[PDB]
Amino acid sequence: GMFTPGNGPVQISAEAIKKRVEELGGEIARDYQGKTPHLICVLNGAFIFMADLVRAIPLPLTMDFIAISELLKDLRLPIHGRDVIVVEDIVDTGLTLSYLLDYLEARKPASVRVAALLSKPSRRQVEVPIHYLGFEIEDAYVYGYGLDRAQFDRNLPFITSIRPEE
Amino acid sequence: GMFTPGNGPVQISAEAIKKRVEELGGEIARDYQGKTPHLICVLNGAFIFMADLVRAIPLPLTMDFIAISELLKDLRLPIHGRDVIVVEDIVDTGLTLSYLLDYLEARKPASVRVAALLSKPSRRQVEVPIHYLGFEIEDAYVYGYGLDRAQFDRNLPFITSIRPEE
Repeated sequence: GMFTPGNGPVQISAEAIKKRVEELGGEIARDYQGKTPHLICVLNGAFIFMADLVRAIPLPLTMDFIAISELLKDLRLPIHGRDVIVVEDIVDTGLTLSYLLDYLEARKPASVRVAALLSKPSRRQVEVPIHYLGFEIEDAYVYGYGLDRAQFDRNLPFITSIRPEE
Repeated sequence: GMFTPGNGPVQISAEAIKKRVEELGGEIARDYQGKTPHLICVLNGAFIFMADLVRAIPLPLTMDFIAISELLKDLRLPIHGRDVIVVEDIVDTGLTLSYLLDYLEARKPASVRVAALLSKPSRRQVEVPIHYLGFEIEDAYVYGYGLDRAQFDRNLPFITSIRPEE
């Protein structure tokens, strides 16, 4: 053991995350009963959230991975006519998600909903929907659970943060 | 709940996987004490193994994702001079891993070791090393825990399989 949280104001334990992710998985399973969703993980930050979330959705489903920052990595599976669920790590300005939604809508999916681990509503620059949200937080420098701190710390099992000064 | 195992000969519970992944994470943490590994997840199949494994390695580390089947997705972070750890879902023929190793060695990393969830040694067509292995199995059609069955079932929290006939 060596996992150490930062001194920032945002702190979410692995247990709190686990419980919240299972609740979200449950809601998705419920809302999509009778359907076969297609989950798209936004790399790299959402990969752990994606891994825990899919295991909490008892439904037949497919998935894909996309990297955006400008489309870094493209989709491989069709989305036309599919019930798509975008899986985001964090939504702050909403600029990236807005682009992604327009990009997906262009292919005419049957529907699209968004699942996001974190949301910083005070940073919104554009209106974007979040149907399944893990936690709403203040605008602090957060990391862990897939999110990085200069490429490091994505392996922290919890979400933590640092102070503005540091 | 609705997760159902196939009728195949290979069956590995979520609990067995969890325990094994924590043991592997422990070994890596031990072997790499004093170092900063760079873990490369082979998409799409190894993403869940990757998520659980990194959370079991109490060390500062970075990561990247690559998709190969022909390089489908390329690396973004440098590996030259880095202690690299390839994270594979399954090694059967060893052809794909062999290519990947040659591709990485070309960039002159400080070192390279391989972590793989599953291994089907009876399918080997070329010699490749596996330093951290989850489980060795027979040549059965396996899926779950990130591995797909025609794009479906990657969300199963356990590893299961089907019979040759089906």
